[PDB]
Amino acid sequence: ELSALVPVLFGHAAFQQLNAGCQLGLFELLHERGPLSAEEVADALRLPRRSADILLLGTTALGLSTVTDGGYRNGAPIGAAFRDGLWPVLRDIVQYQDKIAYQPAADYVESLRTGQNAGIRHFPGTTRDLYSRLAAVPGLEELFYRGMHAWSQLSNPVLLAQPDFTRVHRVLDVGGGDAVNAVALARAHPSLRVTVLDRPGALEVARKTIAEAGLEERVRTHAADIFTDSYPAGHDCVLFAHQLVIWSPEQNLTLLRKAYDAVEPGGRVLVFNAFTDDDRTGPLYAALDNVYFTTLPFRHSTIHRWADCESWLREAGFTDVGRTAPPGWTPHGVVSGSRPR
Amino acid sequence: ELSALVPVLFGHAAFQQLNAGCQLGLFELLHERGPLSAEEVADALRLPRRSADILLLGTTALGLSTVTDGGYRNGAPIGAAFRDGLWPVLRDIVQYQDKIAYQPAADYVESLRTGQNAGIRHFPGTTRDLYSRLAAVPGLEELFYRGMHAWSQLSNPVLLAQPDFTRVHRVLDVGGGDAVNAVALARAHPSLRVTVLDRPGALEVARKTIAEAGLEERVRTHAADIFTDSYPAGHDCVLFAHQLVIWSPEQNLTLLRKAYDAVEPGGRVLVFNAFTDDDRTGPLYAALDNVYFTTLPFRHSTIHRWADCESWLREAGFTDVGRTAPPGWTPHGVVSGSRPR
Repeated sequence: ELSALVPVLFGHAAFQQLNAGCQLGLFELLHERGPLSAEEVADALRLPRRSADILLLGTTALGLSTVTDGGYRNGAPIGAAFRDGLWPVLRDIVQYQDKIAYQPAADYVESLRTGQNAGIRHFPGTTRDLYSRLAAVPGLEELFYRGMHAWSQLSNPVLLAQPDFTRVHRVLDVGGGDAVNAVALARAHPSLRVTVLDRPGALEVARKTIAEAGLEERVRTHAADIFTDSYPAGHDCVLFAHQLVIWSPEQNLTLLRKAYDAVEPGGRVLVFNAFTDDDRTGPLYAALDNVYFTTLPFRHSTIHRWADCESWLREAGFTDVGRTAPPGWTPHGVVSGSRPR
Repeated sequence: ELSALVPVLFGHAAFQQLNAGCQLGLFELLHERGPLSAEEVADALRLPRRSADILLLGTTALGLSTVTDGGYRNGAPIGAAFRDGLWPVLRDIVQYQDKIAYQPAADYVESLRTGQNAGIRHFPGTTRDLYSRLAAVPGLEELFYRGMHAWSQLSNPVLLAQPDFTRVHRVLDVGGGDAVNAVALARAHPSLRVTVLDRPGALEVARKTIAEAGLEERVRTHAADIFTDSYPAGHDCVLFAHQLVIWSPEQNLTLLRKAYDAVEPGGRVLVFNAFTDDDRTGPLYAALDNVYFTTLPFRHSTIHRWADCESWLREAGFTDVGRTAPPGWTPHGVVSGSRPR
């Protein structure tokens, strides 16, 4: 019936239950101190009993907590987040939704209409990019980067698990930025060598990320503009991590053809980012995440379908083009291809 | 796994998909014009194609719309809302969540802490009730009442379906206000007679609601304060519709004992409102609806469990105490009892 409307019609409230449990330390409480009674919870969090009962009904109905014989535990998802070392990441991301995303999401309608970021009315400035606007509010700059680091840390396992890194030798990371993915990649695969190709400005951060990891031997940098300049030869594999999502389809063909001439015959290209399902029915994560991308940043980020991306690789001349859609909950994956010999 | 986090972590966005489809007329469009292609939708709504694709992915992932061979229909829930004549009610309620509830919900945390309505910071005033604060913003007064009328219209069927109204003769509606429930009740049950017991102020609205329906014969009014004054005798059944939810448990016992002395032996008391499940695990509607009740109004509304209410009826001397929990999606029901002979 209409029951499916409930988590949507009250969706903003559903979020607030998670937001609250995070800010008031409920989930951490239930993690450290096992089963606790409503009254024990109410005490530990210094909340009016009425308030605690309400919060606990919220969190329990959502499956964020369970209640057995008067005692409250974390539910399956929150339980798992702790077990897998994800809690600080999940807490930080929820804090991001609270302080950055929540209020501007109310400008989705106007953003869809005007095709611009209508939500930026909540962050007055004269400049034309999100962080500068955010930096005008004390606290938000720091949170913005903490959030971005958290989001990345949610996805980066699926990149490292990609089987191609146990067969390629020299990887060219296009727009590799702060080398964090490059370092991680190099640690997980010791014989592998990685070149971070990016703008001079970003590479100063990259040489420090590389240095701290003491990987100055296997992880090099190469100053270039990924569009105008040409790519260094002798690379076995070309990687675009979160690159193809801000460019026009034709601009993506330019980059991929650049990957094709640069990579060695037999070589691989790997496109790693978030993908929409080909039938455009999901996945829900991507679908709901677009509200942020539609409402806040000035630059339009697009999540292309797997099939879209597969098509570009073929237009650029790659063969053995296919996809790697591994579980689980995030919509991140890899589209891949080879240059022939 | 963590998949259950998605509709919660992005819950505010999930709401925005419904909000958008309502404001831009998508669901009405898909209702009137059958299956439409993304491009046809994009055209009719005057949206950038990018915008329409995003909205449609949102709505389709949520099950609000379905897509078959390039053509979009309304999904099961939205389909049903139209079929059952509920669309204007659902549209109005969604408009309520958009303009009144959404932004203050971000003050849930502070509301739980302070036990007061922290969300009212968004509606500056010197007075101490919600509507006055809302009336200071042009448009909101009118929307507030339109919303309230819509919410009521969602629940009032479950009251009328209550079997007791085919066996009682004279009903005393305690705090019956604008007689809308009294009129409806009288129309659906022609032999029934109804007395609206309320404050003189409310009864002036009630005599007009009664008059328009030309039911001045079967629907009377009786000026009283439900706490200090006494109740008129000769009534077969005493009704509290949405009454027990703003009072302290002891204040509810006072009202119910008043119901007991006033009702005739053999008579019924009917408590009709929204109920929390006894195990406090739901229902989700009630659980998420509390964010509004915690953040905006100055008066604390409580949704008591069925068992709580059943207990009060017993403390007031009623027998044959039980509950009527009929489907479907709203948490509204009836707790009932009899005075013995």
